[PDB]
Formats: sequence, C-alpha cells, structure tokens
Amino acid sequence: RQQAIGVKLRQMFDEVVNEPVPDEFLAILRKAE
Amino acid sequence: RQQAIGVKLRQMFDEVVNEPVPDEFLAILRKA
Amino acid sequence: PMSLLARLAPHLPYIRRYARALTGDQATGDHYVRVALEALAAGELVLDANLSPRVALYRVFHAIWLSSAGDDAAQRLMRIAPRSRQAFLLTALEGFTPTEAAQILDCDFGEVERLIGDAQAEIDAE
Amino acid sequence: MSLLARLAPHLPYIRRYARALTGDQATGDHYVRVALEALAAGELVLDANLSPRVALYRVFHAIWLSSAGDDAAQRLMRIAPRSRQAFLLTALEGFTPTEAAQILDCDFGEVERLIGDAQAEIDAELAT
Repeated sequence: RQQAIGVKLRQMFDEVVNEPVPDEFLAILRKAE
Repeated sequence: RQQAIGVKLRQMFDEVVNEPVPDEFLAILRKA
Repeated sequence: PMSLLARLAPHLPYIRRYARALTGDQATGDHYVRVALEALAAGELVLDANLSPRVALYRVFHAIWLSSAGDDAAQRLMRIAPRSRQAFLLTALEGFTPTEAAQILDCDFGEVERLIGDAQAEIDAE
Repeated sequence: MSLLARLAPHLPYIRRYARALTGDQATGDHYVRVALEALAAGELVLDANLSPRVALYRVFHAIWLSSAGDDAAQRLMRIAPRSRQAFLLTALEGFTPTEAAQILDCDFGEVERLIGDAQAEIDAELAT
C-alpha cells in the first residue's frame, strides 16, 4: 500500500542513477537523424 | 492418468536445451 | 522541436536503474537498454505520441523484452505451487529420481514425496 | 577435470530448470551465474558423493534458496518477472498504475493483480 520499499530501493540503486551515461547510449541516439 | 503434463512440460521448456550457452557462463568457470 | 537524444537523455540514468533492478546486474541491464535505444534509432519502434517521453521510453523497453508462452506457464506454476514446484520440476521435467532430488533439495526422502504430492495436488486442482 | 570441464555439458540443462523455476530465461540465467560464481570462488563446492549434474543442481538450489535471502536488490529476483516489472515500475520508478498499464501494454486490473502478486511474494518469503 504505502511505499517505503520504493524509498529503500532508490537508496541502494542511487549509484547507477549518478554515474555518467555510457557514451554508446548517446552515440546511438545521435544516429537517429 | 492424464500425463500430457510432462508433455506440455517438455513442450513449454525443452527449447532452452538446444540453445547455446552464454559465454559469460564459461567465462565464470574458466577462471577456476 | 527537440531531438530524440534531448528528449530521452535525461531519463537514461533512470531506465538503467530500472533495467538493473529488473535483471539483477548492471551489465545485463545496460544490454537491454542498449537494445531499446538501437531499435529507436533504427526506427523499428517509435515513442508513443500519447505518452510523455519518459513513459514512452519504458513502453519501448517492454516492447523489446517480450514475455513468451513458456514464461507464462512458468509464472502460473510459481503461483499455483509456490513452495513445492521445485521437487516436481526436478523429477517431471529434469528427470532426477526422488532420491536424487532429495540430495538436490537437501531434505529427507519423505520431505521430497510430500513436496511432489503438494505440487501434483495444486496442479490437478487447476 | 576442471570445473569448466565437469560442468560444461550440463549447463543447457540447468538453464532449462532455472527458467522453468524462476519464470524466464533472464531470471534463470541470473541464478545460474550466481551459482557458477559461488563455485569459481570456492565459496561452495560440488559434493563428491554426487554426479556432476546432481551436485550442480544442489548448489543452484542452495543459492536460489538463500536469495530470499540476502540483499533487497537480489531478493527481487524471487518475484515472478511480470510481477516484478509491475512492482518496480510503480514502487521504484514512480509511475502510476495507469502509466504502468501503458508501459506493460495490458489492462489495469492485470496491473493491480501483478503488483498484488509481487506484494504477496514479498510478504511470504522476501520481506517476511
């Protein structure tokens, strides 16, 4: 019901959220048009 | 005794077996 | 008005977090994200115009990662036989004997027959 | 015979079992990897009284069991994949159930069911 689990989950998934985005991802998007 | 169960079982799941293993699996094992 | 890149880039760290959470490790997660971006760039899939770019991106991700009929059967069984399906699978699908499955499950012979019994009951009962 | 040599022929089979037990190939491969790493690292060892295949599934089962277990992120792998998606889209990624429905391309009741099931799993074995 409530969502404490979310909060807890965001706590330990903080790392990835704050790492820079892999150049490959952005490169792929550039290829768009 | 309706055992199209073990049949549907094979059906549903046996495909995996004829797939090639991920190299990451071997990778893990190669290294002791 | 705004390039695909500019629309999606601020959401990348978040779908990487999602992908990681979903698949259990960062490498695997990124592969799935990568596949999703490639399909967008390749125009195989397009962002739903009814959805914010963030929602639309995750919709795209899930359009790639597609659930199959075996996956649904496996998930049904997970619901029908939550504590006992392992013993049934070890024997009916993997071909182990009950004596071998007892070794696999690290329990005695009686516990194994009990589990197989439960799973069969739950399955029979649909 | 190395670990790689004793186990290699059995890997397609443990993958079949893993997938059938845990809901999909991604989840199954996750658990297989964890198992093989437990062994490479020597944290766990194949029982000498068992065939290679039997001892391998014994280890798989042991790490599978213990996942429920240790560490919230890893516990998530014990949730059926479709329920895990619905749960993470809402609880973690902060989408509303309606938005999660669009994302999963399924109707709304299916989405609440799915989140219900994930909650069920968490309450039974994962949160406890």
